[PDB]
Amino acid sequence: AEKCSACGDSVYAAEKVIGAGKPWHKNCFRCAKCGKSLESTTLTEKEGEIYCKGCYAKN
Ligand SMILES: [Zn+2]
Ligand SMILES: [Zn+2]
Repeated sequence: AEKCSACGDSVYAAEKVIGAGKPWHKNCFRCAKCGKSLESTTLTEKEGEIYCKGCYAKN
């Protein structure tokens, strides 16, 4: 449950940002549209990867 599928390492508890279930490290949170740093309020994440909210702001 508590695992970052990006680096393959497991997550801590009070660090990793959760994208509704699927937990990823703060550093491992990289967009799938543009591919930059991301750590939002709402945060965008689809069932096709994890994105930056900035991508949808532009789009
Ligand atoms: Zn990670
Ligand atoms: Zn992006």
